[PDB]
Amino acid sequence: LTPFIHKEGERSLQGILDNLGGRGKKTPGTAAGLFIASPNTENPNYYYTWTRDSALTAKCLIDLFEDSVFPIDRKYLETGIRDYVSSQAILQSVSNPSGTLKDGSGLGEPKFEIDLNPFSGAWGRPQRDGPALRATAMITYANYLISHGQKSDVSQVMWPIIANDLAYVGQYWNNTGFDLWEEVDGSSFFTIAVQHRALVEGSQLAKKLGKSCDACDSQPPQILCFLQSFWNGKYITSNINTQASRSGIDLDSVLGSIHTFDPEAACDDATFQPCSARALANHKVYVDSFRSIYKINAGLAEGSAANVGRYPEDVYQGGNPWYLATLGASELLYDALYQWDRLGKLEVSETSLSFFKDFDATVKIGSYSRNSKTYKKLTQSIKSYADGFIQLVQQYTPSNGSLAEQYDRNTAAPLSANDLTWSFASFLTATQRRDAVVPPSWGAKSANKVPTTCSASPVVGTYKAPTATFSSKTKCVPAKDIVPITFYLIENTYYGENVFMSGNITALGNWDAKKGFPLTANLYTQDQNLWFASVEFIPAGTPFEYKYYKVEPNGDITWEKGPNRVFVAPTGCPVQPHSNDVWQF
Amino acid sequence: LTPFIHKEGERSLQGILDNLGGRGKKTPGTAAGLFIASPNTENPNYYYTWTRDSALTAKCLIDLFEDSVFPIDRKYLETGIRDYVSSQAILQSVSNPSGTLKDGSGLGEPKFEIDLNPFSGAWGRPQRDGPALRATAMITYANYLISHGQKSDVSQVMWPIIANDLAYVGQYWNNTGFDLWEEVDGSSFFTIAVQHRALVEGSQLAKKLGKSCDACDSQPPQILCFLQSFWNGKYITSNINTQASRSGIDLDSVLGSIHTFDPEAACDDATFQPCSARALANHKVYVDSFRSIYKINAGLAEGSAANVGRYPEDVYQGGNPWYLATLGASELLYDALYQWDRLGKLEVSETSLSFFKDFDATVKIGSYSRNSKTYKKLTQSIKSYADGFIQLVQQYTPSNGSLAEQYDRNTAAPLSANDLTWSFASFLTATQRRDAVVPPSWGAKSANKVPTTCSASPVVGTYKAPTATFSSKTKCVPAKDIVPITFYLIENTYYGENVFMSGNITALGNWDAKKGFPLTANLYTQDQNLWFASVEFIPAGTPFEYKYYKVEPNGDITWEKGPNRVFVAPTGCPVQPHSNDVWQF
Amino acid sequence: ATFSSKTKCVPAKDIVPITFYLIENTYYGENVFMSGNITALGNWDAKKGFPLTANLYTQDQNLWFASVEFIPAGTPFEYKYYKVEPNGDITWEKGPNRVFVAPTGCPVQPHSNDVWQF
Ligand SMILES: *[C@@H]1O[C@H](CO)[C@@H](O[C@@H]2O[C@H](CO)[C@@H](O[C@@H]3O[C@H](CO)[C@@H](O)[C@H](O)[C@@H]3O)[C@H](O)[C@H]2NC(C)=O)[C@H](O)[C@H]1NC(C)=O
Ligand SMILES: *[C@@H]1O[C@H](CO)[C@@H](O[C@@H]2O[C@H](CO)[C@@H](O[C@@H]3O[C@H](CO)[C@@H](O)[C@H](O)[C@@H]3O)[C@H](O)[C@H]2NC(C)=O)[C@H](O)[C@H]1NC(C)=O
Ligand SMILES: *[C@@H]1O[C@H](CO)[C@@H](O[C@@H]2O[C@H](CO)[C@@H](O)[C@H](O)[C@H]2NC(C)=O)[C@H](O)[C@H]1NC(C)=O
Ligand SMILES: *[C@@H]1O[C@H](CO)[C@@H](O[C@@H]2O[C@H](CO)[C@@H](O)[C@H](O)[C@H]2NC(C)=O)[C@H](O)[C@H]1NC(C)=O
Ligand SMILES: *[C@@H]1O[C@H](CO)[C@@H](O)[C@H](O)[C@H]1NC(C)=O
Ligand SMILES: *[C@@H]1O[C@H](CO)[C@@H](O)[C@H](O)[C@H]1NC(C)=O
Ligand SMILES: *[C@@H]1O[C@H](CO)[C@@H](O)[C@H](O)[C@H]1NC(C)=O
Repeated sequence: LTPFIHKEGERSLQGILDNLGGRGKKTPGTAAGLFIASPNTENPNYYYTWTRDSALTAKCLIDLFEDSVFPIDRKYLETGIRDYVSSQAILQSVSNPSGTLKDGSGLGEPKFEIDLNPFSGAWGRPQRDGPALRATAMITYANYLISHGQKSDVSQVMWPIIANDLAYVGQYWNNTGFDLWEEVDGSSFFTIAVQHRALVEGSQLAKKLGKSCDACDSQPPQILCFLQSFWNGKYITSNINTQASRSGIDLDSVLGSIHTFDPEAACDDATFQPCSARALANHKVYVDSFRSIYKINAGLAEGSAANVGRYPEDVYQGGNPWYLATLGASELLYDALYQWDRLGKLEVSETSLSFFKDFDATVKIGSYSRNSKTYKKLTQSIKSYADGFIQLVQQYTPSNGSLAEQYDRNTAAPLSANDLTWSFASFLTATQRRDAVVPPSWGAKSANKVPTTCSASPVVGTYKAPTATFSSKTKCVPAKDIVPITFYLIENTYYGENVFMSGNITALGNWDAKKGFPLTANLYTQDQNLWFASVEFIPAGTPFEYKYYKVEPNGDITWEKGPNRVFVAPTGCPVQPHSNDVWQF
Repeated sequence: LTPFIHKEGERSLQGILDNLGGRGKKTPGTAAGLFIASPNTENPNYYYTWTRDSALTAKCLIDLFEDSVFPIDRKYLETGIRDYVSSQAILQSVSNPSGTLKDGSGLGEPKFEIDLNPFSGAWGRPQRDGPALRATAMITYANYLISHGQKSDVSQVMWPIIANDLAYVGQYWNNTGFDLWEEVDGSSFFTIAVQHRALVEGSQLAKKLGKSCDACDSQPPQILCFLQSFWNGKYITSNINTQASRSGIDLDSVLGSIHTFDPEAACDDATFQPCSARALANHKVYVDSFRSIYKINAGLAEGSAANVGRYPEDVYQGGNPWYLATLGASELLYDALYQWDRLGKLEVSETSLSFFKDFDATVKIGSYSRNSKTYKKLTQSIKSYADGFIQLVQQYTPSNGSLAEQYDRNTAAPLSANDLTWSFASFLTATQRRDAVVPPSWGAKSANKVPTTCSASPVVGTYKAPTATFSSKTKCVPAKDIVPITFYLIENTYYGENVFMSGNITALGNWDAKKGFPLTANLYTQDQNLWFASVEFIPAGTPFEYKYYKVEPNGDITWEKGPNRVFVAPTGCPVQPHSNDVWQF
Repeated sequence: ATFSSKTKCVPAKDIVPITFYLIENTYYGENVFMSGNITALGNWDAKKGFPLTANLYTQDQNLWFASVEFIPAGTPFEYKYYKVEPNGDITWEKGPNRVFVAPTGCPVQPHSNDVWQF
């Protein structure tokens, strides 16, 4: 495995930087510090920035920057991290279909346009994990800055951003939202778990800076209390509080543990540590659910690595293995191995008995120290099993090293979005854990006491527009075919009227009222009769004419009066191009 | 030292049992399970039961009962503990000058009569440490019962009592009250520290029983936050929130650490563990404050044990060494020694530097493992220093083994109350720690995280009269000279009128209006115009006549009309003898 | 903050008011006084002792206080607290007499924070 991990590891770091706005070669017109999810523009279109993908990848690069094996430009990496932080200052102020910064709701928006404008269309919103992952990425870089004498930089630029995200989590954790696959509307294990961690970490940074974080003081025990409801007795039910019906067997559960891994923590069931009996039992159930149903898993018995997906009921693009799933499966095992090595022992219990019997059919319930025959046999066997997952990825990685979103359940051909940022991140992170490189401890050993009774009392936050940003020389790879522009219109309507825009270019339908671009009413209110559209497929420099109309509920087309409006799409590095318009009578 | 610890240790266990109502030979007319503070009846009169003395002594006997060296009747000890628990069920319902059970306020009353009646006179009330110490004693016996299959006994008899005390602490911790010496009205280190511990322990028992304790969930971090205000930078200021002015150097601070000692905890400054730099620095300051001022400390230099008192400004009975102070001084050191031995190391820091320089003038700041030359030198020297305190007690213990409250600053003669229950308890507890016998861990390692900001939000409790009690064969040592009777009177008055009672026996003044017994107005209200008196020096069986009168604000004596009222003091084992009276017109 | 000035004061002579603050829990009808060995404190005559006010006595702080005014600058004195019980009895605090020395020159809020001696 060793040469392939070196080769694909260099390739994976390159794949991340290529997708980072500023200098990334595959990000034309993207603002500095914004990660694209993939350079795919069509079938599917992933040429946007997601708060989740971007925060998980930032965490990956920050850990890399302070600890790792192959050639690395530290200066280039720190500038990218700084540009990431600056870009997020700006996005926190953007009003969007989830809401505004004023009351916090805007912060739960899943994705944005590459030029810092909001996305207008319908989507699985809100996704409440986002602020939590971003605070965790940011606190991690902040603790590095404090260590190297730059504490004034942390309090001036970084604390204003982190305080908004911590406040969001303190206020909204006990509301439903969409899961990380953007499909199921309810309460998600992964989301609650990362929310719990983010607040605990906020507390620690707040004390280093001499600041308050009331949310960080009051909420963590009650978030932990709720997180216990996901354990069903046999595995982790991934979504609850929902009308949805699937089994709940889902990678979501494995990712929750992976991304709340604490190297200094014991095998704690309360916080679901990777070496905990709950996480191991869930691992077996998760993996086994794919053995039967993918043709490329034929003959791969219990005790052997298999190719795994999001959830067994999945039909998205056929319902296939995901590279980040197969890699995540290994990473949970590598985390477990590290913890047992640190502790000097492992425990086999009733809950974990089936997991361990896949490596030793003989095994009995008991405690086993580092010296013992069972400890050696189980750990050496679990190690080979974990490597087996990386071996399957090796069989199915193309010669050019590209990691797509998916590989095919029947043929293993790569498919869906190419060069998925999070796929590359997932490779580095799994292979780091195999080599015993682990991130800073988040303090799980002091955030594991479950209350006597669950009783939720979230706190309303105070939110303030960030103002300061880091100084950087980064500009952007010039814009080409995609320059998203946002059009804001004031127009009072009656129930059943819908507002559209038309114009003399392809993205506006070339004056065909059947092909006009719809405006959303998500921010229409008695206080501001507002409609808006974000039109994306407009090349840099395009001059165009446009005009608003309504589709009346009888089918009639009612055009605004007056002359056509004119606009010129910018060139180079566009920042929130838009027009504020009032209906022409 | 060894023979004296065996001899005085047997004597001390005997001294405790002698003072325990039920079978204790020095407790005539005292109800089963009530500890008297001392058999002294005059100069001073300590023939009452205090919630503090009784709870600290119960903790001592419970620890003894599950772990200790000399002859011990375990059956006799368990019955006494059971009788203690039952007696406290009854007392929680007694209305008194601090208030009623209905709103919790009654629970802060410092002392009661030996026959379960309230004490009527003015006193340093409330003392808010009481409920906390009783809950801690009780939870400790409860965890023993659960271990030996008697969990239904814990939930039926014990939880109702403990829930009232935990609720009291959750509601009233952020109010002022009198300190443990019954003098200073403010906020006391000892009181906050034991309040913090009691709630943490309640949480653990509540989960074992499947019960709620909302107070135990919400309050501990904010109690811990407030406890940080007692550290002044050099020592622990014993009382704050007060008009009082003393230095704040006081045994109170040492007792706070001793009685929140956790053998499984590290040298934590946040919870002031005995081996913490804060507790050691305070130890030196506390001890040094007495070296100059007591004549019996002449020539006892730094590095040698000295005789110590309550606080350096003390004038009570002359202001003298207390046996429990001298012993407490040693116990803090023995606790420190145990913790360093468990951890494998000790640390010398700037805060602790003066403490350690008394045993090694050379010592430098650093960390020192068990193997090192400094660790051996410091620990062997600290050990001899601690023993030096027990050696001074040996010089000043009488041949009959009696431990009074005090011994004289000039002559070392024993004085004030003889056979102080808490003095005997303090001997067992210090000598146990010397022999490395330690109590169950209370979980300080999971209750040491200080919030980002202090912001108090106590919760209003729900209080319910306990009903169930343990079955016992214990009765009492028959009543002799002291049978306290309570007289409750309904009588409406105008401002300046005071109610008294007179009668034909010595305790009622033999019909002399100058010598009548005053009734208190502490429970007089627009809703119940109530006055009451608890008259104590009435021998068993006494028949008497009595009559109420007022001293008018002009000096006139106004007698109630009608015939004299008649009463007969009971014999044997009196339970709350009293009369409910209405003014005779 | 205050303004900077060179002003001091005309030195004190016959009137140096001192405030005595005492913590002491009582029952209804008890009044606290102070006595001592100078004229303003009544020369140990319990009929002539100085009364303390209960205006700031509360369940939260059992506080009594007196401001005694006709005490010349520099006077050294002994004092002791007592209660007049509602039956007329005089109950003295125990322990030694407390000692104080009235300041000279320009006194700023001379006072004593005291706790009843048992
Ligand atoms: C907001 O927080 C509260 C309190 O943690 C959450 O309420 C709890 O939700 C869980 C899961 O639905 C409930 O558990 C269920 O209880 C039923 C009935 O006993 C049982 O049959 C199920 O198997 C499951 O255990 C739990 O009772 C409930 N606790 C309460 C109300 O105190 C709530 O779900 C959270 N909501 C969101 C949107 O975050
Ligand atoms: C009830 O709980 C609150 C909150 O813990 C307590 O308030 C805090 O009291 C302390 C001690 O008096 C205050 O500290 C002091 O602050 C001043 C001014 O900055 C400083 O000069 C002193 O040396 C000392 O540090 C602290 O500020 C205060 N915190 C608040 C109000 O948030 C309160 O004392 C508790 N009361 C009782 C009766 O338990
Ligand atoms: C690297 O290899 C990948 C996978 O083989 C290539 O991606 C495919 O490119 C072909 C070209 O016609 C398309 O038909 C497929 O749809 C692509 N797959 C996916 C998942 O998008 C990729 O083109 C190669 N990269 C370079 C730079 O040559
Ligand atoms: C045990 O010894 C103590 C102390 O010497 C005795 O207590 C003293 O008794 C004398 C007897 O007249 C009194 O003057 C003292 O006031 C007592 N001291 C105190 C502190 O109370 C005690 O009497 C002896 N006990 C027995 C049972 O003989
Ligand atoms: C669309 O309108 C713009 C602005 O009037 C004009 O310059 C441009 O040539 C037009 N483009 C077409 C017809 O494609
Ligand atoms: C006091 O009164 C009682 C009841 O009338 C009477 O029996 C008793 O002898 C009297 N005691 C005296 C005068 O000591
Ligand atoms: C009063 O007491 C003080 C202090 O003890 C003493 O110095 C002074 O002489 C006394 N004054 C009298 C008796 O006038």
